Amino acid sequence: GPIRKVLLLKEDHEGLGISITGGKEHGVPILISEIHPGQPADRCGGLHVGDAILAVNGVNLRDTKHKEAVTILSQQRGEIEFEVVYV
Amino acid sequence: SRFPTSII
Repeated sequence: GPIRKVLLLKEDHEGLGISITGGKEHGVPILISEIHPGQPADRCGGLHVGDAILAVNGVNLRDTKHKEAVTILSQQRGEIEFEVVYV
Repeated sequence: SRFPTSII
C-alpha cells in the first residue's frame, strides 16, 4: 500500500501499545503484530496490525535487527512520528 | 510467532 506518516501521542508512564516481530536478521521488516486496546497506538488511530514500520522520528528501521528496533522504538517520547506501510 | 515478538 501507500507509505503513510502517522502521529502517536504517548504519556511518559506508557509504552507504545504494540507488539512487533521481524527484523533484518530474519530477512523481514519490523512488523506490527498486535495493537493493544486502549494504549497509545490504538488511540492514535493510524497504526494497524500488518503495518511495517519503516521509520520512527526520522530513524530508519528498514535494516534494523529486532532488538535494535526495540531499543530505538522504546526511546521515543511524547509526540512520535511513524512512517509505515501495509503490504 | 514465526519470529521473535516483543511487546513495547
